[PDB]
Amino acid sequence: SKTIGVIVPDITNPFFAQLIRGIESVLYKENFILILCNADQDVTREHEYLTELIRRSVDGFVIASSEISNQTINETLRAKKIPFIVLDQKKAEGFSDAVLTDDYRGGQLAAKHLQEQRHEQVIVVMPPHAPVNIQQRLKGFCSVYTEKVQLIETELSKTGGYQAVPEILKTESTGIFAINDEIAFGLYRGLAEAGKKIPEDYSIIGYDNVDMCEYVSPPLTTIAQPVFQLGQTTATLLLERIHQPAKDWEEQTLPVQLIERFSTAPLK
Amino acid sequence: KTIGVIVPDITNPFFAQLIRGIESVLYKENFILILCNADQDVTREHEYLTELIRRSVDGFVIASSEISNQTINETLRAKKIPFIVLDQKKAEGFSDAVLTDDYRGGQLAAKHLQEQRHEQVIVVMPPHAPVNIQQRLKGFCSVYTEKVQLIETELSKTGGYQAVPEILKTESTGIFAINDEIAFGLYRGLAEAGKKIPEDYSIIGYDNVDMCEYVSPPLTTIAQPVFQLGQTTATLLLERIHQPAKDWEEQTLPVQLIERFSTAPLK
Ligand SMILES: OC[C@H]1O[C@H](O)[C@H](O)[C@@H]1O
Ligand SMILES: OC[C@H]1O[C@H](O)[C@H](O)[C@@H]1O
Repeated sequence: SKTIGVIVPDITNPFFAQLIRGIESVLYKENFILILCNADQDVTREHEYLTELIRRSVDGFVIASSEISNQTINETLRAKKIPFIVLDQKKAEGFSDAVLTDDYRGGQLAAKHLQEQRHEQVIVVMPPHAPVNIQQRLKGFCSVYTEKVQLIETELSKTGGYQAVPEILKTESTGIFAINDEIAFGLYRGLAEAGKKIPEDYSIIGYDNVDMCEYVSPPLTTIAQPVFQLGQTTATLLLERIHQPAKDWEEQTLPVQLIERFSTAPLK
Repeated sequence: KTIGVIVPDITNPFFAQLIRGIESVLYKENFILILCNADQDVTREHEYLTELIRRSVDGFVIASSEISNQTINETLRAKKIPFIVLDQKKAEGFSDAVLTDDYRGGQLAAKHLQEQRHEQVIVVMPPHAPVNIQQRLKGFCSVYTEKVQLIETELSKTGGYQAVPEILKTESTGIFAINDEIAFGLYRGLAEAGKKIPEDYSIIGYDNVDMCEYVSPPLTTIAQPVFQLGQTTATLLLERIHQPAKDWEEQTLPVQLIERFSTAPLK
């Protein structure tokens, strides 16, 4: 059949849309078709569609969502010898292929940047019970930042960043690390409604470098993930297992970098 | 149970939300959704689209003009695989189709700029546009019957950005961006040139994607009911599946103006 199942958290976040293009770009060349499963549109309580999809007889699965459990994977895919690869919000056990990006180092770079701009009181805005990759950004951030950090939990979404703004306005913080660019966009909107300026009132740094970063005002300083390349590499490694099932388990980490734009400024 | 869905590209939030609408129906009925981003088949012969359209599925959703009627007739009709067309794929009589009112949308954008007192306006849009998009221009020009300039550019954020130098050379005051992505491009470019919205240019977009609420100023635009377009499309297809003799059904959905803060009366 030459079918690959792709399970992502959503397709509305430009991050996961570009992941899919990355994958599609590799699959097209080999006449594989992409079965799309974004978990957000499975509205059942116990992910009935996901559990039924993971049991289809496809040639391989890309798993980027933590909603597929290690137990499920063992009883369906390892038991049936259906190759798969994990990334992003799906944590690797270590007996599979996986492609990570360097979340820990990204958090370090974000911290280093706010320190270079002399911010001493900062907020990190992130979801509760965060996926491990996301948690690593906070961990990397706190590995090098030794001044006052406050955590605000909010939904991993534009509405989430928006709904965090009232709490931020009650604090003494001057710099904000938004754990993804969508949160940062939410911040922008909420801060604008409050008549607060960026970066004059708040310095903000995002994460991902989605295309919209250059179209918001001011352009958003962020940590770039190589998402197109993550999608290409992920598909490439999966098709390699499909063609030689017994190859060794491979786990690569792709690098990240700071993209400085106009959304931070030195504390004056 | 499989449905092939052919869209121009999923990186446009419009198409992401369409797919979400489709999925709200398909997932509950346990269908598999095969995605094809038509944009990414850059082969001379569109060999991937041919490969895909020849697959044995239960049905196709076709929102791309890159699948010709000939290809459909010879492949889908001849094999009795049901399908439905929408958006950039023009409907004929002998197929199901869900439209949105592109002509009226264009008229609504024009009426808004007219109410906002703009006399010299520009429309920013792609060359050889899909028919549904072309209709927006037709609608808009039904109202602005003179003093409309057309700037042709790619249907994307970078396209809108690229168009700003040409805009700056005109005396226009109001701009209709044929989609929100082009409008976001205009924002970036006009910021770079030191121009303000709406103080120097009033801008109206098209689609009402999520991001309209998060740009500065929030973008006035023509909303397409895109989730519901997704739902209705998937419903009509499954209806044809369980009743293949069904008369063809061709249902145009409504649009409307969402007024935010990217236009102002010309002073
Ligand atoms: O922006 C979406 C986030 O959730 C995912 O885990 C990605 O890494 C990305 O940062
Ligand atoms: O926004 C992408 C555009 O191309 C498509 O034709 C849609 O209708 C939308 O307006």
